[PDB]
Amino acid sequence: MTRIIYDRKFLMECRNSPVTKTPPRDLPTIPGVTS
Amino acid sequence: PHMKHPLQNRWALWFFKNDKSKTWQANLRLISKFDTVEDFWALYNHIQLSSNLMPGCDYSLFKDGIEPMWEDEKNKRGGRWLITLNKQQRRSDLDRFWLETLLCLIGESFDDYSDDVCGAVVNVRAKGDKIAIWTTECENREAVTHIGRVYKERLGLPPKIVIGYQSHADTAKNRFVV
Repeated sequence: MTRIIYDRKFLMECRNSPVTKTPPRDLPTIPGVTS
Repeated sequence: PHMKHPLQNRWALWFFKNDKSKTWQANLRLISKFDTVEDFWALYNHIQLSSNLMPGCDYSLFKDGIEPMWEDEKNKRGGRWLITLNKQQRRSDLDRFWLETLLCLIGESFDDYSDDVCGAVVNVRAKGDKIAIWTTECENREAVTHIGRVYKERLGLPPKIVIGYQSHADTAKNRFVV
């Protein structure tokens, strides 16, 4: 019910989850951006 | 029962190439939308670093529903906190400054004033690079000032490195300075 706030520490910690290693399914193919 | 951590807002990441031989619409491309922390990283981990973008290109992150243009209803009366960078800073500072900017946005790091945030833009250019946080109302001194102070703090800028807020109307001088 309250505003969702994340500090830097928590956000960096979440990066260690294996799901972050999977590309977005509908990730466009663009040279020099996603290549 | 959340498996992924939801964000306060849904966000859209855009790419833009300043090709003046094409239309604005043709130059703009939606990379993806996301609404969780884990989906943000999945996106960030599989796109080019800003430091490796070709000159004349932009990345921008805006709240869903806000077009990445100052003509948008949410941007028309607004302004930006501007961070200017030398081209020589591109491989040392640009990426860490851009990422920290992204984390300030999706993390809602400006308390209640985070609602005034529309998005952020990074410009990669031959003359020099730019990062900016766009807000919705340049007249909201209290909101704008708080955002500027926290932003400077989060970038780790020393006090003597002063940053300015410019209304989009003027950009097309500084209203505020921190």
